[PDB]
Amino acid sequence: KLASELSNTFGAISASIGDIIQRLDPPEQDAQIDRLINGRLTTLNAFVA
Amino acid sequence: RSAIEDLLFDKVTIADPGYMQGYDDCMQQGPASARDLICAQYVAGYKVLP
Amino acid sequence: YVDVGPDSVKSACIEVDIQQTFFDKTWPRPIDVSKADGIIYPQGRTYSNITITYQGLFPYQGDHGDMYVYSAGHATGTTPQKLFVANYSQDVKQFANGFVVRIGAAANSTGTVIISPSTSATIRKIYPAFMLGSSVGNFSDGKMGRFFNHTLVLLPDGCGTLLRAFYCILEPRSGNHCPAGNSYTSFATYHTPATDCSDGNYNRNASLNSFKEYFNLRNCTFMYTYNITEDEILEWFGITQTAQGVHLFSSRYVDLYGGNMFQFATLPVYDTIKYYSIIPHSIRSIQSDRKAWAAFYVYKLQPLTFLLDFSVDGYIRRAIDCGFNDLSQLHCSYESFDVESGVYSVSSFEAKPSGSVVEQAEGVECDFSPLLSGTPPQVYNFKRLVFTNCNYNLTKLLSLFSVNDFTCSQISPAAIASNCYSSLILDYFSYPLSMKSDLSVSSAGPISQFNYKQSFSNPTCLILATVPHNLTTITKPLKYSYINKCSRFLSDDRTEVPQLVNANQYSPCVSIVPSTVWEDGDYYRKQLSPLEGGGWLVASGSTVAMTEQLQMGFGITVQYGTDTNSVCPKLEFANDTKIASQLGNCVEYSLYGVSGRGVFQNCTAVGVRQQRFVYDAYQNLVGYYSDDGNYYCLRACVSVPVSVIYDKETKTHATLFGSVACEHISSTMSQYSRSTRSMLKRRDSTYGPLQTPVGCVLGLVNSSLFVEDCKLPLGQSLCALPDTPS
Amino acid sequence: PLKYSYINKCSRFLSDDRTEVPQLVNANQYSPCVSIVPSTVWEDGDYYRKQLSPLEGGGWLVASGSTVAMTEQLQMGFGITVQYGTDTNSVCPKLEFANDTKIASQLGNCVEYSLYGVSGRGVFQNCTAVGVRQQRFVYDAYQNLVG
Repeated sequence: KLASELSNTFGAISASIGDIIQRLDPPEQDAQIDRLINGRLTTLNAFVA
Repeated sequence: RSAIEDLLFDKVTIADPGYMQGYDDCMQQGPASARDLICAQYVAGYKVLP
Repeated sequence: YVDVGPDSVKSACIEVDIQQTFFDKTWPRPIDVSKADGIIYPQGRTYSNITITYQGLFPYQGDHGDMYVYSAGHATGTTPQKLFVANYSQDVKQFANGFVVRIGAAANSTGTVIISPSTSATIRKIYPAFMLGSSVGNFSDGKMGRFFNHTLVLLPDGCGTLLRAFYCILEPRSGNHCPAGNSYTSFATYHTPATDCSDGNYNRNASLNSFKEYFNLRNCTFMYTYNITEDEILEWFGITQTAQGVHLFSSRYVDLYGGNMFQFATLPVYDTIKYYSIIPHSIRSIQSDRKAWAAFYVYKLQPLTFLLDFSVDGYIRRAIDCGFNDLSQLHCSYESFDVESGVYSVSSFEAKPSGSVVEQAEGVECDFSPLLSGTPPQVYNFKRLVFTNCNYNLTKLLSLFSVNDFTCSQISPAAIASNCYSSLILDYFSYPLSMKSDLSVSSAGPISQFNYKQSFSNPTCLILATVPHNLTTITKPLKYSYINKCSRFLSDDRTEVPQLVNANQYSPCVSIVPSTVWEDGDYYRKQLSPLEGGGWLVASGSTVAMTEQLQMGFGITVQYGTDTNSVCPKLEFANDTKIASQLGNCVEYSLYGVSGRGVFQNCTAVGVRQQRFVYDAYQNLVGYYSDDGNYYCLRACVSVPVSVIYDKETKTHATLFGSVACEHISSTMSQYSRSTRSMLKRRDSTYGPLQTPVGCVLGLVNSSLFVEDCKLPLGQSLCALPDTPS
Repeated sequence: PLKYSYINKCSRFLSDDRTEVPQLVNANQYSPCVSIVPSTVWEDGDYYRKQLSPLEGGGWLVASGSTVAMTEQLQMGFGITVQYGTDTNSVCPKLEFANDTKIASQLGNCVEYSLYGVSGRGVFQNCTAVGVRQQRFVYDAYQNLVG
């Protein structure tokens, strides 16, 4: 389950961080990064529980 | 180990174990047919404790 | 401007000789973060004996700093002579989030004169001088350190009891040995103890005047002075810069003994500092009266996180540099200076990435020639070019027009130019710039309502531009035109059905509308076929006057794919020197514009042949079919897990590398995890790696003892013992 | 001003004279291109260039600007920002304290207060000292004022 979530977009343009960095202007780049970060943290919280 | 314990272990469908060779069973120095979650351990940042 | 006093008495300068080789000493001074060395106290707040974490600009624990030493110049017999200084005038550094310094640490001890070490004189505290600014360059003689416009001049003047700061323009002097003169060597300042710092009259202008002898101050905007007392105790001082000005920090005023630094003062200068240098200085002391000076150090600040140990007395006494070592990581994670003994998980190694390889290509240049002549279409008549299998350089196209509007959605414009794709699509049209207010990909204007829309499934860009007077093969529309309505009447003559344009499609109304709108507000109709249920097609439009230079717009979209990505920027593959099948341990790659990293191997084939990329059930690339006639496969790369054994009863530790085995272990690594591993090396600099049944470890020593409960077990039969009690 | 004016370009040409990279302005800071641009733009579309040294990393600085006609009464703009500090909050509106009562002691209920712009409500006591001086305000690990 944790492995499958690495490919799960969180509404980010792509599941790859390096891909969204390469393709985006930095002011908008980290909006996409934060969508990804929040979802990754959420699955970890469920996992620990 | 008793033969009965081994019968149980043979009928169980569990993926091949980590530890040795561990990291080098993910790596190209092994069969191309491995499909173990143990190699995925070194992608995902997981660690399986002994 | 500031009343800086009189200009120099002379344009001539005392000759400066560079004696740098005398100053080549090695006296490194690492930061005792455990003693709060170099710690700038938090802004405006205080705490009790509680500990907290905190983020701010701080020096690294292992930073030994830069060392500078000021000294007496040349003198012989009973008189001063020429100036003997280090080459510090050439030491220009980029400003980098501020810095702090160590002043007088070696006071109350002895050293050497350095320029004439043959003296072994006792050493004393001496104050540094600095220059900061936004730009540097060479002198007329090609010399380093010339600053432009206004600079921040920081210097003690006469004795350390007076500190001065200036913000002003420096004017080079044409005298002998002077910045603009042709006998110039290197700038330096000096102090003359024989008359300066007199017991009944300290020369408050000594240093300033010797400065003035080499430069003329012009336009002096700022000037500040400070009163300082003499005390050989170690002082800390630092400089940072924010939008609020320059901030000066010192331990002297508040925490002379603990060394915590407090915002001593601020400066009104808002000009961003790009460069930082130290000002050279020499003492004009008599040869027999020479006095050695204590070493001076500089450290750089960075946005780091620390665990802070506040005293009930409000002083920071201890601190933990979280990113220094894996051990420090644990202390920070438990917000404590005493972590319970056990074995803990720590951050893993990045597996050492290497040089890239690619399989991009092949194709021919894109023939953008449809854009080079004729009249561009009305907003409902768009031309489209699909590009596949071809190479491009869009900046060549940019040179052909003046761009008056460039905006890209979901992609940086730089990236869309550099990206490789399964397709590239360009839509192009005439478009008056009077209508540019109504056009964006998200616009509510009639142009997007009825004439054009773009899908948001694909990243997009938009360009508005006009024709140069030498591009006359391209020609103007009689008038610019657009459809400002598109709907169909219901057959019952009471209602009407609107028809907004579909993304990536012509509006249906184009079938009745002429190639141009003959008059503004013209409308047209067609009866709908009986297969459509009857009713009438309706459309209307508007026009814009023709302009001196043709105005046009463009729409750009791109399409993602894998083995279909034959559209690429023009590429050059020289000196890779190799691509697929060459490793490496981890390598960067791109295949037809698909980025990734991994290691490749020449494995066997699986189908379907010629699909190139092969994927997992989790959409992870598995491997790649290639043009060497070889199927290759991809293992990504394998990361190394790490763990740390810790025993607070002995205050010792040891480490575990997981299952990696000692064949990949080396004394240092580029792999990499945290900035140091040296705490392990305190014992393990002298020992080889040890393989174990779980995996390779360091510092565990094979004693082959049998113990029923180590309280530190490593799993399996592995165990470890703390060293014995005090 | 003779005309209102602004910089509409500030980028660096690559040393190979083809590639070019823009230099957007930093918040709250002067753009670097001000080093070559004249105090006003003399004519609309004026531009200038600077060769850059290998110390500067090479290439050419390039900049340009545009103008707007002057008006009978000057037209102006302002930007205003504020900063909240902790023990540095000495900027305030002039006090209205006149014609009121002695402060701050009550001791008393947990009365609303502002000290140097730090709003809150609470009750005070004349306890002893904890360090450290001249930081004024004292805080807890939970970001709550202590004293």
